Amino acid sequence: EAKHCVRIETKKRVAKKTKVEHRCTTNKLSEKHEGSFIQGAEKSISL
Amino acid sequence: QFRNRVINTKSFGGQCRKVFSGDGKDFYRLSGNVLSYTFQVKINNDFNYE
Repeated sequence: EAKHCVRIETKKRVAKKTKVEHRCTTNKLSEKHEGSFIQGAEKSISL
Repeated sequence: QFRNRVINTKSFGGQCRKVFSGDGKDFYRLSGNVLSYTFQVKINNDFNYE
C-alpha cells in the first residue's frame, strides 16, 4: 500500500483572491504465488 | 521370423521314450533322436514406474 496526498490553500487580500486545491493518490499491489511438485519412481525385478 | 518346418521332430525311431512333464503333470513321447527336453520353469519380472 502506497499513498501520496497533498492539500494547498491560499487567500490574498489587497481585491480578494483565494485558491485552494486538494490532490490525493493511492497505489496498492498484491501478488500471491503457490506451487507444488512431487515425483516418484519404482523398479521391481524378480526371478 | 521363424520359418517353415525343416527337421522332423517326431521320428520316434521305434523307441518308447516317455518323459513325464512335472509342469503339465503328463507323460509325453520324445523323439528317439532329440538330445534333451526338460520342463523346469524360469520367471523374470521387470517393473518400472516413472
